[PDB]
Amino acid sequence: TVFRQENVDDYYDTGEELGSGQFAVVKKCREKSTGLQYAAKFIKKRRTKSSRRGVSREDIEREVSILKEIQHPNVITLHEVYENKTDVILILELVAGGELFDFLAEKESLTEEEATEFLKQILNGVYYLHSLQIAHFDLKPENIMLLDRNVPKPRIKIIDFGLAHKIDFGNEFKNIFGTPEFVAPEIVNYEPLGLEADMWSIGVITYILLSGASPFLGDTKQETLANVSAVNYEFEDEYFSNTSALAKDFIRRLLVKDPKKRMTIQDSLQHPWIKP
Ligand SMILES: CN1CCN(c2cc(-c3ccncc3)c(Cl)nn2)CC1
Repeated sequence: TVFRQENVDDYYDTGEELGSGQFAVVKKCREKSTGLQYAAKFIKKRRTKSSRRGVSREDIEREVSILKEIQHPNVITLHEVYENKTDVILILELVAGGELFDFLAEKESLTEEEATEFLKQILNGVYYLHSLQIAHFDLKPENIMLLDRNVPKPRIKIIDFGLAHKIDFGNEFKNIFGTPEFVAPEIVNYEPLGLEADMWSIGVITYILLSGASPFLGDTKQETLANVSAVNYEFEDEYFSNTSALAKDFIRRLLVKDPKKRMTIQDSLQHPWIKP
């Protein structure tokens, strides 16, 4: 598939940088014809078929295909796509309230109500994706963005579909691997992957939201991965002494090694800690 090859600077003005990644940079932009603002994500293309730098065209096309299908309050949307010889440029919805990660750093930890306010939205977004057989594969606080961080109950959107895949056969067996602290055991062990991997990540996010601590974090990436595979985590009393047993129950049913025994997104929405 081919994208718009006109110079993006002919249609948009760019501003402040909103994010920087291994092969991507995000800049705030404004469309000249409407005055509306967006987030422009510049993704570096591979220069040769046998290169490790840049993103393969197959990977870029997959991300765009997935982004073009989604429209939900809790997920980012795609406005337009441009490309030149160096980059593919995604013009995405602007989410200007910052990362959930940064919001958490400001509060240290959240009350159960504050945590479930965010979690309900994350679950709603993931329910939408899973309904479409889309696995995100990179859920973490840095990939959750608030629309406005200065309101009592912030609205959030899931971003960064760079690792997302359609799961048409129940599982996929590809080169997929995200951030060590949030990946499921099946990712660590290079086993077939499905929608269940996202549910594990949600369990990790929940633990962090309630305690301010990462459940499997080791001193090195390899130690973290080994901890994940062994399901080496516990609820430290210092952090969870006043956390309800039902919150712990929710987490416990997500941080399960066997994906077939882990709660599904539908199960999580009906769990007594979440169900209103
Ligand atoms: C893991 N990080 C990668 C770099 N980040 C980001 C942030 C954004 C974004 C989207 C909408 N509004 C503002 C920013 C985008 Cl589009 N890509 N990566 C932040 C998360």
